[PDB]
Amino acid sequence: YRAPPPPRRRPGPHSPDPENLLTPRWQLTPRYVAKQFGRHGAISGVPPASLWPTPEQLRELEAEEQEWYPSLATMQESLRLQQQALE
Amino acid sequence: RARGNEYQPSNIKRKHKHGWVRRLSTPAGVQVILRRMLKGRKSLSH
Amino acid sequence: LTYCSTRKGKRKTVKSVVHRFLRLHSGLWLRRKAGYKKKLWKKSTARKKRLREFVFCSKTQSKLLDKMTTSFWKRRNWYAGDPYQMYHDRTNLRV
Amino acid sequence: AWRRDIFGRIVWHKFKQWPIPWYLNKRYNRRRFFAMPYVDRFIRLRIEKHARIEARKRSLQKKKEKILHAKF
Amino acid sequence: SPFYRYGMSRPGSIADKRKNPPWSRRRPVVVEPISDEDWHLFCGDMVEILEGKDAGKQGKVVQVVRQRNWVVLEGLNTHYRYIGRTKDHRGTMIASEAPLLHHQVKLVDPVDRKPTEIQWRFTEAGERVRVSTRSGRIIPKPEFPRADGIVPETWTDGPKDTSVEDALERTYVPRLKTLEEDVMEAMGIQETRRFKKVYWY
Amino acid sequence: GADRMSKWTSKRGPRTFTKSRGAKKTGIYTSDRKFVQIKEMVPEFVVPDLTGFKLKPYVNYRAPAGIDTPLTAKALFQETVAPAIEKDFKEGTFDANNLEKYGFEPTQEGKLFQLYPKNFPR
Amino acid sequence: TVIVERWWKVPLAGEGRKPHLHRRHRVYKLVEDTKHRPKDNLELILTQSVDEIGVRGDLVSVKKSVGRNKLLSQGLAVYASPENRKLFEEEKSLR
Amino acid sequence: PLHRYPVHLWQKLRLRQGICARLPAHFLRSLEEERTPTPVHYKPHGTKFKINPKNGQRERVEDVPIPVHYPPESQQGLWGGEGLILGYRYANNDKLSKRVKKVWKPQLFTRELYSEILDKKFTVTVTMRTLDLIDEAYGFDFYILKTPKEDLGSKFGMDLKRGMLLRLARQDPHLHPENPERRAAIYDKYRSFVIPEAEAEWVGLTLEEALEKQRLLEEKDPVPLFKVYVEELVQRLQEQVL
RNA sequence: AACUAAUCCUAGCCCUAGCCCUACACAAAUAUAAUUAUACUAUUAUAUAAAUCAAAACAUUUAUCCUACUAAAAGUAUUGGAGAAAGAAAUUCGUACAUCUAGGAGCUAUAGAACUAGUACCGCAAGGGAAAGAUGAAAGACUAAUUAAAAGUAAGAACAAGCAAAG
Ligand SMILES: [Mg+2]
Ligand SMILES: [Mg+2]
Ligand SMILES: [Mg+2]
Ligand SMILES: [Mg+2]
Ligand SMILES: [Mg+2]
Ligand SMILES: [Mg+2]
Ligand SMILES: [Mg+2]
Ligand SMILES: [Mg+2]
Ligand SMILES: [Mg+2]
Ligand SMILES: [Mg+2]
Ligand SMILES: [Mg+2]
Repeated sequence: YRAPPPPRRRPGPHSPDPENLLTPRWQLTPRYVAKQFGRHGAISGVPPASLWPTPEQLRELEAEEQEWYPSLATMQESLRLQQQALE
Repeated sequence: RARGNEYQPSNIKRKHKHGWVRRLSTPAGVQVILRRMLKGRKSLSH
Repeated sequence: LTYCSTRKGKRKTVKSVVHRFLRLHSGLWLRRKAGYKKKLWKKSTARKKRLREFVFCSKTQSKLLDKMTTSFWKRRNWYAGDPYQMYHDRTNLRV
Repeated sequence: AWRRDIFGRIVWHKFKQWPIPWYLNKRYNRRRFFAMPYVDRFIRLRIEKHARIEARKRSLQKKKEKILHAKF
Repeated sequence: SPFYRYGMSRPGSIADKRKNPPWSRRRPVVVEPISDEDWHLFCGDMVEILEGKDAGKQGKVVQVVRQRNWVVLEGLNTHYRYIGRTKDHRGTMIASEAPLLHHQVKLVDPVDRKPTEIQWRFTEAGERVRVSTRSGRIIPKPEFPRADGIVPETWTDGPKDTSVEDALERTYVPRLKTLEEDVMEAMGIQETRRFKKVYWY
Repeated sequence: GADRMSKWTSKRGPRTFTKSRGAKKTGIYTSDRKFVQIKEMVPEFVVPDLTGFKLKPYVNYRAPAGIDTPLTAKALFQETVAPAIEKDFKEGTFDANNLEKYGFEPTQEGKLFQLYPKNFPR
Repeated sequence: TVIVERWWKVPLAGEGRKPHLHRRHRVYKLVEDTKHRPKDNLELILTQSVDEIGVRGDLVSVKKSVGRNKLLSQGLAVYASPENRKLFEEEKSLR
Repeated sequence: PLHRYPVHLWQKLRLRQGICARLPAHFLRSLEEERTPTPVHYKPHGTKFKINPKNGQRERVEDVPIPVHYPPESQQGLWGGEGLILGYRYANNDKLSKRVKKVWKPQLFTRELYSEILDKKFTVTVTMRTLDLIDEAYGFDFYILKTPKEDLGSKFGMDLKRGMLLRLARQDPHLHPENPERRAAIYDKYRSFVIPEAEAEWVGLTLEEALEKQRLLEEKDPVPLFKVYVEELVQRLQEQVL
């Protein structure tokens, strides 16, 4: 006998069918799309501008940053006041 | 007295108490019929 | 306790143990003395000092506490400025 | 017409001749051509019951082919 | 019925009813499936026995039980039995044939008497005909007497049997009228009343 | 103790219980407990005259059976309607409105024998 | 309306999932019943002159029951929407 | 054996086959989409993060809507998303007391409401929340027109919306006849909500109503094959003459 | 020198894989006391699952039951008569054999489906629910053989004395 051809992983970018109900949800997110570009680069067909945050998304990131991540000067000033209160 | 003769047959009573029209009158009775259909009973009701 | 959990199929820690005892990596367990915060106005000074101390657990108690906790609580933790840094190891122990 | 009976099945209904229209016939109107929600659980059970029968029949054919090829 | 076993006795006969009662649950016989196209053996075909007690002896088919892939040859593969036995008398000794499976015989070339394997192929007219694999030739379908015993040529019809001409006479005249309308007009019935409106539901 | 598998018929049950055996009604029960048979409701057998008829129950075994060709709407249409329309089309005297001229029936109402819904028995 | 809060914490479900609830998540406590709140006033622009409220076109704040029961239903007043505000404002300026 | 599809996808599959598939695309969008109604019986979390007071750490928080029971009577009224809360309580409000069945019932009122687009006064069972929402919407017509299906939560409410939308879509002169100027003013005031006549027809219909509507649209008596064959014959004969 | 019996192998079943479905298969009859060719007399699911049980009692509470992608984060954070127990997410990973209808260190008649059958039979009813079969290529060859072989008997009752045997 001759053995069957060796099993191989499917090559190239893979875009699942959106309409098909069976197709798993996780494969249709933008997160999945970006992963195709990372592995296969240009041949993925992803428009690179999509990889970066969109202007509405950019505002959300900046809004989140201000609330929870203060600037160095504010951090220093608050620490200074606490020492004075302790002193 | 001697027991064991509690069945006193009467066709009018039998069909009124356990018949087709009686079973379909209430949803609980209809579900009785559905159960017997799913089992494959030859006799769904009296 | 739970040996095989429904969701993950794993052993489960008894959290009442984690809330009362400290495990040193060498295998020892630390605990407080029962009653060290109770009715101090009628206890002798030497008695109060004995109560305040941190105390070790016996071999059987250590074996039980090992069964009631999972491996995550037995690992090495490299805490900066750890006050128990020196007590996670045994020195000159021949036995 | 194609109608759903009270048991949740689809059956062809043969019409009968009457001298009055359907909305004025009290005997006819008492007949129900709809199924209430308590029937859906039974509808699924029939589908699953039938699916088991089909699965066994297909398996048995495959088993029977084994005997033929082994024998011949 | 799944447990029915096809035998030499014709189905539905007294012998078959005795053999195949409703309660019989005998082990199924395994038969190699053969398509209607695949089968090439027919009653009246001369065939040769490849192997067995009568290997190499040519015979004529007289019965075919397709459900068992059987072909029965007249006067061959024959054992002995007593027919018509009764309490008083033994009966008459006869030689009884046994069924032969399809692969145990081969069809015979007509001009040269040899066991030629054959292949199915169409003809100019389009009629399907068996052709020999080697020495390509047309092996015609043989003619066998009708099972019921009716010989059409010798048949002479008695009363209650339509004559040929009468059966083949054409009287139909296509028209958009039902049998009911045709008969009433032919029979001269007159009806001017009409059914009142009926509601179907 | 009752028999559930046997059929429910009028022989069983009390005298008050009655039901038919499938015979079609031939009349009406009026008030005063009177049966009134209707002549029209009683089926009448239309029997032809069999004198001189050449067809008998059986056929000659020598009579060839024909190739089976079940009748279809197209086959009926070609035999009956096509020649008339074809002839009229050549003469040019054809219009959509007068399909009734060739045998079309716009409606079944008013016919003694209606094709749908059928109003006559076999 | 009635506003209720669960006694028992519900574990988080994640972005694309719905939490699976249990019998204990059906036990509630009453945070508030809106019936007992202090009641706001409702603002209308009059379409006529009605006693003790003002002349046609005035802007008033009235009890909600009074506004709905009489002013709105009887046609005396109209809702003080921005579109209504603009129209009546123009009329007064011309007047 | 196993079903090919998970049970939760069964409804979607049916909408994709049969007479359901022939329904208009816009109508199916309303059926397919699942949108959560505005919170009524619980306070939503203002932020997506809060500080857990015990350990002082930022923790993600989610809104879990309270299950609310909507009686069939509510479909004959315009409750402002309110419903029956079927739940449990702890006697004396302590976790260590008995668990008691508790039902919180909305306070219902009967009120008269006037629709300008329909020029009709309806008697409706209503809650104080609905009256407040109508005030926020600047009129009964605006409340019905603006509010979505989920928040409206009434088959009667959806039925009213279809009437208003169809009235606007057709610019029907049946509104205030003999006063064309008043009719125009009302239509102009609500001009923002105008949509195509075809879409307005299917607004608020249930799936069963839609299937009956579609069945009626496509209902037709079969064509006598006499006509069909004649058309085929005439075309062939006409072509031959050409 | 044998009776009662015993032997047998396939009917089918089990679990996966794959796959949505679209079968809804004469006439007539039937919702009336179903299966009765026509009028009388109108027609319509349910508010939260509970308890057993665990907590060595029980009274808040007790995984699955009461489903929303795998593996990891993690039995961690958190929740809990802070007891018994319960228990995430953020965040990372995953193209699943693809192709056509395949596969078995699965069962072989007390097994494997309850199934030869939801039958017989039992129950007023809801409901419960069995048992079994075996010739050969041919029976259009008289229905096959094979086996000191189970218990039980027979062929062949017994003969002072005893856990019935052992020396
Ligand atoms: Mg008894
Ligand atoms: Mg009595
Ligand atoms: Mg996650
Ligand atoms: Mg207990
Ligand atoms: Mg006790
Ligand atoms: Mg107890
Ligand atoms: Mg309890
Ligand atoms: Mg068995
Ligand atoms: Mg059994
Ligand atoms: Mg013996
Ligand atoms: Mg002795």
